[PDB]
Amino acid sequence: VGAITTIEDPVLAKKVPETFPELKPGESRHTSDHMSIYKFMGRSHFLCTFTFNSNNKEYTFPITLSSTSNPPHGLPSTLRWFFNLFQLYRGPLDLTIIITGATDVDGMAWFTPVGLAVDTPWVEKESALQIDYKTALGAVRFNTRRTGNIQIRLPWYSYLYAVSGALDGLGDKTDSTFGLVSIQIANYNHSDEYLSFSCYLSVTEQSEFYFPRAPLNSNAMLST
Amino acid sequence: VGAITTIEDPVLAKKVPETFPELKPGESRHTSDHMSIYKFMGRSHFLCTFTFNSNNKEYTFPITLSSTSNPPHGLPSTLRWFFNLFQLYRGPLDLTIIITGATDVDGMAWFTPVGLAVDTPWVEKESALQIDYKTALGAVRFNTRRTGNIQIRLPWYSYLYAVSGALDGLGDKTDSTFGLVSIQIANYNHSDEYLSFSCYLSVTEQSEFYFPRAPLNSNAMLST
Amino acid sequence: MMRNETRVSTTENVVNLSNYEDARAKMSFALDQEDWKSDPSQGGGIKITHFTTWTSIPTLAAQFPFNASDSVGQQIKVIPVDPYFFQMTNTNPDQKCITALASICQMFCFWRGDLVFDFQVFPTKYHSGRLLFCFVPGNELIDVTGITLKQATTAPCAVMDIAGVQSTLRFRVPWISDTPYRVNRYTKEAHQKGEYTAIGKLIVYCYNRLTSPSNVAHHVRVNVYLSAINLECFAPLYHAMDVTTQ
Amino acid sequence: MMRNETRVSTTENVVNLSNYEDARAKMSFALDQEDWKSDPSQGGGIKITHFTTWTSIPTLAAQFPFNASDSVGQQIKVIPVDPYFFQMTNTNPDQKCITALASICQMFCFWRGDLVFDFQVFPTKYHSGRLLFCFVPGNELIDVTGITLKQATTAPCAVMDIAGVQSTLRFRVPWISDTPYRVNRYTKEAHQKGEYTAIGKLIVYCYNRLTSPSNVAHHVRVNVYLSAINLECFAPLYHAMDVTTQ
Amino acid sequence: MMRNETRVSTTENVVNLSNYEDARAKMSFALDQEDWKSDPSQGGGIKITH
Amino acid sequence: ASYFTSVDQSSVHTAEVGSHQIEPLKTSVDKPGSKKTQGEKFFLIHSARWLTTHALFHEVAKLDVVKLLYNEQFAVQGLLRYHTYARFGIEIQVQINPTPFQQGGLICAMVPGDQSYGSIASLTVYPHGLLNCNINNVVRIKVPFIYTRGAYHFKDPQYPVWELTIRVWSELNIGTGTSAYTSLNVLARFTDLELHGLTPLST
Amino acid sequence: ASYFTSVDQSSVHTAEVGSHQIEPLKTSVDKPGSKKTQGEKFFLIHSARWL
Repeated sequence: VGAITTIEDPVLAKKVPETFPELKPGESRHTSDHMSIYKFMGRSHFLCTFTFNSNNKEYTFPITLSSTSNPPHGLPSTLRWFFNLFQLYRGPLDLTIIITGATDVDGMAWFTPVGLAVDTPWVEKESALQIDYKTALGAVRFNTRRTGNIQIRLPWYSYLYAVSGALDGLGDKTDSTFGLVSIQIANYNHSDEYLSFSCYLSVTEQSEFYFPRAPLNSNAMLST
Repeated sequence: VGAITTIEDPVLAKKVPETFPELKPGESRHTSDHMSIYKFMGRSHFLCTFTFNSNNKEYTFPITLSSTSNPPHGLPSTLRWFFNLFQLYRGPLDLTIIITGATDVDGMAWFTPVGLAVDTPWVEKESALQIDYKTALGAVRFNTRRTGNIQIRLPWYSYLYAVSGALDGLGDKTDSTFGLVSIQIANYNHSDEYLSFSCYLSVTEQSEFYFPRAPLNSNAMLST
Repeated sequence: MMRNETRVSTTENVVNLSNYEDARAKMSFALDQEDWKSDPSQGGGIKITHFTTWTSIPTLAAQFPFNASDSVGQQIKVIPVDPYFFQMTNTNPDQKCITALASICQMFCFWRGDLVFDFQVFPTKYHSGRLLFCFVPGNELIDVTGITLKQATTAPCAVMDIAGVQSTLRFRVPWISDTPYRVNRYTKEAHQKGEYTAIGKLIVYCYNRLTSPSNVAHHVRVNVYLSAINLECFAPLYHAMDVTTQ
Repeated sequence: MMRNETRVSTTENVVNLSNYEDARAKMSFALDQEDWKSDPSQGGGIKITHFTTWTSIPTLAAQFPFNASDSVGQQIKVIPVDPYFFQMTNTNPDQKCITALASICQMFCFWRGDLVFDFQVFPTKYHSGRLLFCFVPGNELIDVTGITLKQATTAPCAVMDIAGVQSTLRFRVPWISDTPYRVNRYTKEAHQKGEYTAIGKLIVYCYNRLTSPSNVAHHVRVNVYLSAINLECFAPLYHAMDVTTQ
Repeated sequence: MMRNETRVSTTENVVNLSNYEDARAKMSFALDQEDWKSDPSQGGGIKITH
Repeated sequence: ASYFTSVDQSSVHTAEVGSHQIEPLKTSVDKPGSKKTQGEKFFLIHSARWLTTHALFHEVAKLDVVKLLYNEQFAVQGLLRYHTYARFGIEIQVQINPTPFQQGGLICAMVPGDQSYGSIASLTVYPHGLLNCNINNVVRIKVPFIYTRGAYHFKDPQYPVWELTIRVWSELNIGTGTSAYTSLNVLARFTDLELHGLTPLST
Repeated sequence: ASYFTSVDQSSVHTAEVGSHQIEPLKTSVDKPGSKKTQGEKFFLIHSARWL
């Protein structure tokens, strides 16, 4: 009987459809499930990459959930796909960056909340900020010889209830930015050996997601 | 009724002011508070920086809570601001220094209480002290290849009940110094590669603070 | 006396991006390592932990016409059965309309379950006619066209009537395959024997002709929805599934 | 047989200055790792763990005159509502007088609460007159000047009398904003739509004129205090807040 | 499956001569790590700790 | 104690005369007007035509809900104009008039913020309802409040809260001579409306 | 039932999503605006001089 329904009436839309005779399809054989969001996005995913061409230059990139900004500057691949399925987001993120190439390089990375005075996004230039201004916001000082990779949790500091990935114009310039991560290099002296970085973003267990949207039409998804 | 009071009478100054109708503003959403001193100053802050231009030279700096000494020699940024809000201080400090640049460098840092025979502050010169005099006061011997950073707790050793940040003249030269930290380098042999240091001061959970003062007028706060 | 010893094992200092437990952050910028409480307030009580929220919502796969000039037994439209199937397109802006069930599985290697098609007619009350939805288990590379109408009633099918107050037919393909899991071949380039995507093809016949008076249109368009139940997945990846056309 | 093994994770040997737990010292110079007991003795029992000790104490924000030549309805002084607001200055020595509530929030990104202004008149007993303090919720970039007196009584306000034994009015701005937290924009250079500091502007009108006999001065100066309650903060930083002038 | 992980903190491999607990020896030449009992015998009962 | 607050030394008791009288015979029998009777009523939004020349996935009416409800015409303008901030839910009516000799259908989807990119064929994910000449001419959609701040701001809003969209779900068709169009109407009301932030500055 | 009254043959149940959420942390602490807070406040009328 369940093979006929009126979908123009939403009350009958929650009916359990039946068509032919069936059996219960047993169980799933592997223990964990892969459809829980906190697992699928539990895996880390790609974010961005940049290289330094000279000593004592500082680099800065925002983490922008906007759909409008197209890669190489923006969210590529999966993240661009994942943050557009749902309307809102809040809660911390787990950031992992990976160092390659040259060695014996000191560096100090900090995190800057949205709106505060900070270097221009996606621009590689000498730092304009007072050294006293940097360490106040908090920072980690890392050397490339010993580790070469850093896994650190970005906090949630914002004056917004939450951040959104689908916006247009005047709103998209403000609400859609999560925060800025910056990396300064020092003692790069030889310009050879090609020091390069890469970032990887992950989602925590304290993150939330709200109000499912529609997925992106194929011409939207891109790659670097 | 609470909208009128006499502030020239201190008993009525502790009244709870009310003006318009209000509601209790719920809760704070993040667990930790940022207004507890042991948290805000729980974060480390900047102190000083210096570089060595030749092998086998020793450097020494006091930790001076005085407001009179202006940076680069003195307290910069936040600390200069923080130690002038309150009149007195006592208890240990947590010191973290960070090494950069050249490698395979042995060094031995010691701590010298106030008043005892010691190298001249803010002067980079060959050590005048007997090697037998150094290790007695206690010291840590560190190599730059392996670590490059050291986090060590300065003790409270002084003949004063406590130390103060606001003083003038004859008193400010004596009471206002917490103690001296010194660093000697050895095997620096190649003058290249630019060995440099930086310090970061933090406050413990055993520190105390007394008798709140007035904050500093803006022309006082400075940066390096 | 201090005695503590540990042998440092192999695989020293290797970043594992595999699963979450190896992606979790060791340190934090968060002042005093504070934690965030949940805040349902502005979200409308709607929290999403599970992709079932998308895949349980019907979406528009395809739209095929039904014409009065089509004699009995003629195949109107042939559909493969996979979540990957959407033929829709748009003009302004140029784009490829994707279903929801597709965009969830386009990130995954394998799947199993039951794809539920929902056929929605848009007739008047004055048209009359029937259709036959014939499920043909198999793979998608078989030749489906040489099938007549009489031969089709063998396979499972359901006959629908166009007139009435029920415009919608829910048709649930039972999962039938030799292997417990199908696979996503569109990433890989060419075909291979034994490696399949669909569980078989769907057919829609014209069971009776389409009759109607003069003053109404003679052809009834029918949308085709798509959605799943008991859907399982694993082995994520990134892929852009192109529109399957004909 | 000895078996102990540990895999060294990523982020080996990274100094974290973020929060205290990562700043705490591993080793010590202290002889025999001794500990210090508390010593309240010479301090007068006053120990400071919390910045509320400063922010709960009123301080001098601004001083504006009140003149008998000002006809009814004229705006004497307009104030934005933020802890960052102090217009005071001095000559010897050259300096910028900062309030207490300012110097606490000048180190922080965000805040919320209720700023309590305290207006203190300094009249004789023989003056008489009233004022109107009109709160105008909004942001600080709005145009406040084109407001008449009759239009102001709509917004919340309080009418004060100058003569009496109560010279002080405590006026508590209720927190009203679209966002739970305001922000410190003075670090950043230019303006941006949607990013605000104040919760709105304050106005002080002349509600009745100022009457007085001949042998007393004709103008009554009024200081303006500032202090907060229910104040929250986070995200520290270093900043020098310049005097906001007019 | 083996899972054990420890992040190596800052101040790796730093000799601290400050207080005794950091001066105590990790290893020993003493055969089979033997220990010495007290021996008041020839000293005349006089022991000096202070 | 409401808002305007007098602080006076010299004050005095007021002089009443009489007191509130109930009416033994009422002048008007309708409920005394208030917020719940004013703000929450149904209001008209957009009225357009739906023609056969509209192709598939053509957009009949693209609406901005909150921007349209705020106008001198509708008596809900009374409250919203003197209040700076608001938060609220929305309800929606979409009413058409098919003649049974026609055929086709529409979709009415409430999208928060903007559509932006995401697929047209997925609009059945958003809260929606389907118009069809076979079944029903009416849909009711009711959505709670979604936004990236605490409350909406009417003078200079950041971005439109609920921007309603309507796409043609299947091409309209008729026979020979049949009426080629149909009227289309939209109704909306605020729900559980809460206001804050009084202010003159709106004038 | 308020004033605007629909009389329809064909009508249908509405489709909700979510539901009214209380705020664990309020955006504005003042009383929600209504008639009693609007109509009944003090307003200014005439301002003149007495000579």
